[PDB]
Amino acid sequence: NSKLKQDTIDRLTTDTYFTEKEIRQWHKGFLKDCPNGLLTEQGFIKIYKQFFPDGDPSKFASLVFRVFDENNDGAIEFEEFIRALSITSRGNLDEKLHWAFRLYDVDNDGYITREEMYNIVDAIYQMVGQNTPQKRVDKIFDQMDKNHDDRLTLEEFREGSKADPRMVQAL
Amino acid sequence: KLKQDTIDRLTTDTYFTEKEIRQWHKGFLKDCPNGLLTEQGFIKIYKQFFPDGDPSKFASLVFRVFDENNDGAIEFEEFIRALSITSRGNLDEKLHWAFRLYDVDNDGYITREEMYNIVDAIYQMVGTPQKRVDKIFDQMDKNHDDRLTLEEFREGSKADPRMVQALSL
Ligand SMILES: [Ca+2]
Ligand SMILES: [Ca+2]
Ligand SMILES: [Ca+2]
Ligand SMILES: [Ca+2]
Ligand SMILES: [Ca+2]
Ligand SMILES: [Ca+2]
Repeated sequence: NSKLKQDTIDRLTTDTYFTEKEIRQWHKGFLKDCPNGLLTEQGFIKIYKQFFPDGDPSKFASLVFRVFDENNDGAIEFEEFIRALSITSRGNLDEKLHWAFRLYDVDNDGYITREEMYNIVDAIYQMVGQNTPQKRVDKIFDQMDKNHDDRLTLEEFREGSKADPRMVQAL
Repeated sequence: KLKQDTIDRLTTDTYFTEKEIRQWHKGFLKDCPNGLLTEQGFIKIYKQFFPDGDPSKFASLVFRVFDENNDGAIEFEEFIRALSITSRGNLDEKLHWAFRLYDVDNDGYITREEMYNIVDAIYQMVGTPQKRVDKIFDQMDKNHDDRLTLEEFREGSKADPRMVQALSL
């Protein structure tokens, strides 16, 4: 059933930054675009092509699709689409870096490895054209990997990702 | 002067860690022996970020929102609470802070002159100008009374990010 149910709205308004009025209007758009209520991977990548016309965004969009597809059934339902957008577009910085941690930790083992990291950084370079991804990976691990075990925990990744505020740096 | 008393209120109310708070305190004291950051000291900070311009006007407006107690100085606790919001807050929290920045007389409404003043201050730091503002202002201005409530400013900003972003600096 493709109808937005009230029980979906109640969990969404409880967990997300959106109001019911926003959810119901977003839902009419989502339905227009996705008549059976399911956003597919091809459809998702197509959105990334719109945002990034002059690279190949497909690798990165596939990685993001999998994080949006929380129940791993190969589709993004509406509730999934909204939960993800709430965090990324209205979340505080910790909520966003936690979502981003899930993006990198592709096997969900609780760590970002050097390989998982190279893979994201390579996907982003493919999405926008212009020294190597390998050098960026070494640099991130140099600052962020405090116990030198070639992996990043959520705390290391989140705290490393969090810059000192510009004003603090200035002092 | 780091009352552990203070660190607790700070970790409880901000997105900062004890570690972070204790470290940055050291930087604060080095800069302001007093424990008190003055307005012209604050301006110097922005001048590091924006060397081409004159940042005095923007920094002054910002300075007043940091200085929650209206006593003319930014104490460490004021400094970290303002920073927690602008550097780590959610969209609503940032939007509320931007509203205090735009609302220069703190009357709970933003006027069109108030918006001109902040945009002009940005142009001075960073660099027709009214009309642009006049149009955004006019879109946000839902019941058309020529003043923006917070609600009007928030929702207006979920469509018109440019005013808040500008605050970003
Ligand atoms: Ca799914
Ligand atoms: Ca992993
Ligand atoms: Ca590690
Ligand atoms: Ca004060
Ligand atoms: Ca006002
Ligand atoms: Ca109005």
